[PDB]
Amino acid sequence: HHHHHFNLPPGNYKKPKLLYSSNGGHFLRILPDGTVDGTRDRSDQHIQLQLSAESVGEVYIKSTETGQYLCMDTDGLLYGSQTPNEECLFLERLEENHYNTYISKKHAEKNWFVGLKKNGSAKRGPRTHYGQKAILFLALPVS
Repeated sequence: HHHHHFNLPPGNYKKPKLLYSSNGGHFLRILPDGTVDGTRDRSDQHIQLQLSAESVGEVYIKSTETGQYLCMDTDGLLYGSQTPNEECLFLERLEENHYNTYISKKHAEKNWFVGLKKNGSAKRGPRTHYGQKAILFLALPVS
């Protein structure tokens, strides 16, 4: 019993990626202090992310520079943590036949997405929904 479709994006997790927001052109960033935002600075050391699978279509998203995992708490706020738990698994799905989206597995029934606003701020889960621009990502090679 899923609450979501199962169209998966092409590709694999062999190499690190930049998660590029086509909304405002920011890369997803996990800062050393555990806060999460976006930056247009392609040379930023905290935007290189290693994704890895749990079950098919499930991913962890980890900062290569600090070892922090992307997590979403019970208010729907993104944060970084050294310790991955159930709050740090996302359903990776194809969207609009092209982009990646990342839904909180823990809060999947709420349709809470990872998202980045045009101003480079992270969205909060309850302020996201299908059909928004801020939830659409591309996973770009770092090299």
